[PDB]
Amino acid sequence: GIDPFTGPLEMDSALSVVQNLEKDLQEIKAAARDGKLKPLPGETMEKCTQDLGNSTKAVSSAIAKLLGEIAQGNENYAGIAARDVAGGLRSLAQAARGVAALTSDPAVQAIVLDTASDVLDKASSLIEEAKKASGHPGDPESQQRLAQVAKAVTQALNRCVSCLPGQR
Repeated sequence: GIDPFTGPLEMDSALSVVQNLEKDLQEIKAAARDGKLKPLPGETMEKCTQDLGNSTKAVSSAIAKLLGEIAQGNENYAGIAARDVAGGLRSLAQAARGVAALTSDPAVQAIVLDTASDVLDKASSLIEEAKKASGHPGDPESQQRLAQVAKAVTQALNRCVSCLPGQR
């Protein structure tokens, strides 16, 4: 017993963060549906959508760090990058939910949150796969699937910024 696998536990911890992120927006989904949200127009939609785009590019850079090399047993960057994605996903979700709160149209509100939720959804399995890959001294299949799910996160991000209300 007594396993010293306490090195790359950052990924599992990051998974928890993302799983808290989905449940964060879970409350927000119901809230937006009800008509709660945070409709404070202090942050203008231009800024929220701008931040959303930056958040997108941020975590897109973060996933590239996860898809870089392989974590064999213990690795620090693997954990740091797992923290970096989590931060980007928070920023993503926070900007998206702001957009929904600023708009009064009961359609785009759900769409902006849904896409953000789809991001973290795929990002979850991104971390899940990475968790498994960290226990593999260079696994072929794990990295193949990891790359696929990484891009799925990117697609969701790109879809979120696309579904933003800009119909003028």
